[PDB]
Amino acid sequence: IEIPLHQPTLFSSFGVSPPRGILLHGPPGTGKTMLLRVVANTSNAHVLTINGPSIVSKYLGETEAALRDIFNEARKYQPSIIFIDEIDSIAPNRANDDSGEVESRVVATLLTLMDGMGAAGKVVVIAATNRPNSVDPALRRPGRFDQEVEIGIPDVDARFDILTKQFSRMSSDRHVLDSEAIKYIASKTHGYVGADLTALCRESVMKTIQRGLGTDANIDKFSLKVTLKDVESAMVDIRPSAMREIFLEMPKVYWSDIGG
Amino acid sequence: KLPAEFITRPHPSKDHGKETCTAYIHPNVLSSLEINPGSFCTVGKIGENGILVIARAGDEEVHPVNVITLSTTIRSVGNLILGDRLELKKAQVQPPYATKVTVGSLQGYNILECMEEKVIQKLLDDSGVIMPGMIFQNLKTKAGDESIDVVITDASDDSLPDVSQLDLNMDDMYGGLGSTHITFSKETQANRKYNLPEPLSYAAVGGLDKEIESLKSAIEIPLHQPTLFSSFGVSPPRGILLHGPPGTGKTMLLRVVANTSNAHVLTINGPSIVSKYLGETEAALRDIFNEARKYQPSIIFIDEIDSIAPNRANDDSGEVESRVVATLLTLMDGMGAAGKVVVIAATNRPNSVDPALRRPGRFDQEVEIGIPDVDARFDILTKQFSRMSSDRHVLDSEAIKYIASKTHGYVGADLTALCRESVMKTIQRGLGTDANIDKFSLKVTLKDVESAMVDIRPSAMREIFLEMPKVYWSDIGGQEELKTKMKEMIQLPLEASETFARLGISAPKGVLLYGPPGCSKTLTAKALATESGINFLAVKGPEIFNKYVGESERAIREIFRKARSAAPSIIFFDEIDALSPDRDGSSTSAANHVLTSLLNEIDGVEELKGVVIVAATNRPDEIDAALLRPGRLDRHIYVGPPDVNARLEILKKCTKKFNTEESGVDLHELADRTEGYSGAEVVLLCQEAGLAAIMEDLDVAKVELRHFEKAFKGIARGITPEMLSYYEEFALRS
Amino acid sequence: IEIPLHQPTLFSSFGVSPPRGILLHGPPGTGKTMLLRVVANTSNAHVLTINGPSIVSKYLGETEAALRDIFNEARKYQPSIIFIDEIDSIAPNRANDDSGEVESRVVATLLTLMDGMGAAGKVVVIAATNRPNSVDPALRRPGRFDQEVEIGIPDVDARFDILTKQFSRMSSDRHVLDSEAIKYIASKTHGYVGADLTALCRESVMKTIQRGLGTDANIDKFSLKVTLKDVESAMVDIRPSAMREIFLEMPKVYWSDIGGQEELKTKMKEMIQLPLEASETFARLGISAPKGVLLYGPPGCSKTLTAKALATESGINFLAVKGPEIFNKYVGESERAIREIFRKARSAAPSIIFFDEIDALSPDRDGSSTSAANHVLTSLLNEIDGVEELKGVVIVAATNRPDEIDAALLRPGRLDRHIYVGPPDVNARLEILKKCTKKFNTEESGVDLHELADRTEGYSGAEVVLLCQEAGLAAIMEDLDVAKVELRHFEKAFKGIARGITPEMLSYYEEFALRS
Ligand SMILES: Nc1ncnc2c1ncn2[C@@H]1O[C@H](COP(=O)(O)OP(=O)(O)O)[C@@H](O)[C@H]1O
Ligand SMILES: Nc1ncnc2c1ncn2[C@@H]1O[C@H](COP(=O)(O)OP(=O)(O)O)[C@@H](O)[C@H]1O
Repeated sequence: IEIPLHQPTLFSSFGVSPPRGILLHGPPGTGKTMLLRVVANTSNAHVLTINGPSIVSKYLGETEAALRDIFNEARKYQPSIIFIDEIDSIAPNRANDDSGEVESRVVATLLTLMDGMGAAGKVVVIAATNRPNSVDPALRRPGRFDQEVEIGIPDVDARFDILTKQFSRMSSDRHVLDSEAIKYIASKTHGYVGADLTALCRESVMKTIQRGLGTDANIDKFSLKVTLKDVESAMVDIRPSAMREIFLEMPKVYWSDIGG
Repeated sequence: KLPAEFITRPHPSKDHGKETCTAYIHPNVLSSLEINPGSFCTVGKIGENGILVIARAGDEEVHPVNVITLSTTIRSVGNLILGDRLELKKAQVQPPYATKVTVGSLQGYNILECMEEKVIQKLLDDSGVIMPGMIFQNLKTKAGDESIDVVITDASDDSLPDVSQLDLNMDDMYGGLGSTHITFSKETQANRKYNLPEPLSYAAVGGLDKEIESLKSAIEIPLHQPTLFSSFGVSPPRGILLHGPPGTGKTMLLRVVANTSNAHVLTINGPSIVSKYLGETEAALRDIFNEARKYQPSIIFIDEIDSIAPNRANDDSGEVESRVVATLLTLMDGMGAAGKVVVIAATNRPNSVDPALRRPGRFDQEVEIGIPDVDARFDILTKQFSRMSSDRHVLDSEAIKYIASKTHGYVGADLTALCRESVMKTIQRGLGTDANIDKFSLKVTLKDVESAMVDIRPSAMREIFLEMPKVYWSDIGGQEELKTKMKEMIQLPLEASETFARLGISAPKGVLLYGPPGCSKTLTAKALATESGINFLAVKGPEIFNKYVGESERAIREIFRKARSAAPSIIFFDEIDALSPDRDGSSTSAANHVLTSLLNEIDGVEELKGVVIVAATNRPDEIDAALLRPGRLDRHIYVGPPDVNARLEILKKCTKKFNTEESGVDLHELADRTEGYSGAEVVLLCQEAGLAAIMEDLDVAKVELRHFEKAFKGIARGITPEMLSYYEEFALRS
Repeated sequence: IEIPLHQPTLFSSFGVSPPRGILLHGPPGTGKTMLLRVVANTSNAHVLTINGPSIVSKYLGETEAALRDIFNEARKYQPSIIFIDEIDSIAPNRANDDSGEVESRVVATLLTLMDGMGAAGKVVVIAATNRPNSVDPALRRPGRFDQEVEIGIPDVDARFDILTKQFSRMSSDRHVLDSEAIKYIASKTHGYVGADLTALCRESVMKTIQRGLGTDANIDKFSLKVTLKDVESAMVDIRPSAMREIFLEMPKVYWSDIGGQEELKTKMKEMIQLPLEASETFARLGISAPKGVLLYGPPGCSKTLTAKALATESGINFLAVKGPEIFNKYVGESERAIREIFRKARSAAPSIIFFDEIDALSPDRDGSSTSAANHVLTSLLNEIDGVEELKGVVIVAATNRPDEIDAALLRPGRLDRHIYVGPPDVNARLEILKKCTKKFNTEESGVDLHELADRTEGYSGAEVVLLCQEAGLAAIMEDLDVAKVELRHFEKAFKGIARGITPEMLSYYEEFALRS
């Protein structure tokens, strides 16, 4: 996001032209829009976002006119950011189904608009999809969308870091928990996704609320705070759903445990 | 009236006139814009703010409202091809003045001095002058004829509004028949900081020549010399199909041929013409046809015609379907008698195209655009790098050839993407390492290119035909008998087709290779593709197999027609003992259908004298006796295990990295002990010995004999006399 | 087309009324549009043509009103002719596809309008379709379109005629082509449609233009004109479209080419001479014709090119249909193809239908086969002699393995004749070797063509041809072109090649012949 925008003259000196596409893909809980929000909040450049189905209209030319208008508006302001969410639904695979209406017409017009806005400029288009297979292979071409980044499920290290950052928001004043308990929870959490970790946090907060209520008749929440037991209850009653995975991060084991 | 968009038109009568600010607009349009004609006008071309502010004049009511004339100079500067829609808007405020003004003298060595004779007066005598970009004809200046064009990019004028597309300037002269502090300075090309559109030229396209001259002829014959063809009375063709794998630059070729052609060009946006009521599309297409025919020279482009005109039997969705196909074929068939009109259709796959379109009456001309070869990729790389210039990269010819040799499965778009992400990698390696150092010194190297190819992840690996890597006879270790025989059966066809025709012998066009699966079969196939240098199509056994019934039939038909239409060549099968065995393996009906189709292709009511069919098998008796019929696949080569000489040569080649003198190996005792092994076995033994040597004390300059002998203990022979006797008895019975 | 228009009263006097619908069908590019255009040009009476899909509109009543107005205009002017283009698209099959909207409703209104538009009048309706099968059966009923015109792919004579006519339009000034070149082109172009020939001529002119521009540097195009050099590359790069067809005709091959046994030749000559000049004798006697001859023998020769020899000698159109090519992935497509070929054979005068192989479709019990093969075999059995008996056509079957034909097909009354057609004898092999060595010089080589045949007894005719081919290759690989092939090369090739035929299969064939 920084190379093609912050220094457009340096890249245009080569004349190879900068890429005009960033692809975010992976399973849910990968912080796709979160990344979109982060860059938009951080970068002072103008940002444009689409609502998805709201742009979709029954008329044949209304979508084309809206896309042209938003692209011309982005080109008018030199610092511009383009947001394209649920691109897979917006641009379904041509071979998978010939649904019609919102179909290859909009794909062709959008690729034409993002292929020739100018010589160098500074324009970036970010597309987020749930699955790259369902994405139209015309979209998944090196001519238009050569640059992609892969986002996967967090590992033991990454999952532990996410849990620690989430807890660090409530802070010690809210709860008391050592790093050993956090590491144990991260090791226990294997098939969960990024959103699943926040689901566990909310379920633990719930379980704490009802336990405190039914135990001490609406006592102050600060005394009970957050402990382990409600966390394990949340893991038991959370019904994990992202267990299926192409690759499995089996818990590690050292040579000390090895008998051979 | 209320005209929203206008179509460009070349300025006629040449001469001088005004030549920069003609703008022969209808007086009604002049009054509708609420601006006096004696002022600036603007042309849009669907966007591109600034809108190309150019002064305006009036016509003689002959010029219709739809078309507008704005001179070939501005047409080229704005890269305005014919048929595009131009928007009219109000004029912009007058720019202050011009500062430097500098000529470039393109496609020339400059330093003309005497030949100049005050070109400044001729250049600046014209009104308008959109400072950064003009081109002019050489005209008639003194003696020495020839032609030159100038580049007027260089300037040092600053304009507050950046909305203007090309920030035009004003003029102030002092002379008859002195600028601002001279104008002649250097022969620089178009400046990059202006970000002006680049006019496509044929020098950018590489590796596509052999059919580009045919395309040039097929476009030039009707549009430029139609009287000669009309005198014959066979009527001029109107349609040419371009097809091939994606990423071959079909659209770029169409754009460059449109830019080079000075006649009217018409293009469509693709499927967006599709609308409701089933009448708007018909009205639009008939309007496009009427516009193309109204002006005597015209060219029509059709893009992704497969989506517009899918196969009728394939799908029956409705709406825009075979009805529009019928109306367009009727329009094209009887649009004119002689005329000068050509329609070009671009499709990703010809099979999906409606067979009605693929008819001699409409699209009798077919152009094959395949993946670039080694030579084409070499030229494509040299071409981008030559344009790239050595000021931004340091890589010699051998590095380019080495990269091109490594790149096999890529396509034209893949190379450009690889270069772009190589630039990305170079920028990253500069910034993140040297903390924002000057990028001029580091520039482009080989390591970043190699890493870029490692991380490119190409998506064009699956191909119907594969260009298997070449290898010269020096690296080949084998028996002289098989090499001489193969040289004989490749020398007979190419330089003895006429002898066969005179004598009636023709060619067997069938050679069967059977042997041990250790080595020599594919190695002999390689020598044959490098040595002769003739077209080679590597076809593997399991890869033609498809789960869908009939897809393999289409694949084999396509490869056979490609071989037939791609000059004399050789067809090699890596493993033929997979499709052949059906009675023993109880194969499905698909295998039997494939066998029957290939038999009918090789020796059914047809003869393929140009191409030679060769096959390699591991188990020869499993091939059905129908294939082993006289007249087809008659040649048989034992090509068994390599002899002592071939194994010795292979060992010497593999040991070249190590030092034999320090180790003391005589390169003869090792070969004497290594008799029952194969070439692949010898290579594996050498690799294991090298691994054992390098795991002792890290890097070693030689491999020891003890390591080789330990590898000899640690490996199995892998060959059994029973299968050798099986091969021998198959040879005897044949 | 002349009997309803010029003389309507003569036909109406009978009271049966003249037909109004003429159907033109055939492969694409045959020239149905040419017939439409030429009848439009040569006729001085009013005609009406349709725009096809243009009449089709969103409104259901708009098409009906347009058709009614067209018919009213046609009937108002007493001499009228109706032209229909692509009737299949306008009138698809109800059974195949229920598209809806603009569909067989228009078929019903069209048939209603055209059944009682007039009593005598002078009106004829010409409809051209690409494929007759897709046309709905309502239009394909003798009530409206009983008269049909079949326009198949041009044969060698028709191709020669069109090339002679095609060249005349270009004229001798534009191209120097003689009769021999035209005949050679017609012989080479076997499976080509009429459109393909004109396209080949046009791109031959194109190749001439490129050659002239490349070589002569923009010389006058009339000097180079048209020769056979560009025509060769024309056949090379024409990219034909009529390769897949069931009307493949082998090139004519005379008796001198085939060296075989006189007994088999006499037998097949008698078999072909019985029907053509003894149909009346069969009718008087009631014997009729066996209409079935079985060709079983070793996978050598004399059982496949004998069909070509028969076609050349008799001068009768033959149906050279390969075995495996009738098999199709789609279920029932083979039945459609075989029924179409039977209809064409019946419609194309008394002819002879030859099968390249039958040992693949026939086996259903000995080897595992799909139900489609059994259905096709049952259909063939019902067609050959089941309830329906065909007189003019004669069916001959050639097989490479005899036991694969089931007893249901091998039933008395059909395919009764059996021919051993074994390996060629001494005289046949000697004649084949003499023909093969005709190009070479036997006197210089010193061979008498008799000892070679004496040594070459266990081989076949095709085996002998391959032996001569490889012997010539061995003769020429030494010093390029040679004027003769030596005996040493002959004997070296004799070591190099093997017959590949075992006595066990000959004994099996003899055993099968004994039981028949
Ligand atoms: N020096 C080498 N380096 C890398 N690959 C090689 C080398 N020599 C041969 N090969 C590969 O090994 C293969 C040998 O095939 P081969 O075993 O002869 O086929 P078959 O099993 O049918 O006999 C060839 O396809 C070739 O690509
Ligand atoms: N003397 C000859 N010269 C050239 N070709 C021949 C000669 N004799 C036979 N042939 C060819 O050999 C083929 C023999 O076919 P055959 O192998 O009997 O069919 P199948 O494989 O069904 O048994 C014929 O198609 C014929 O064209």
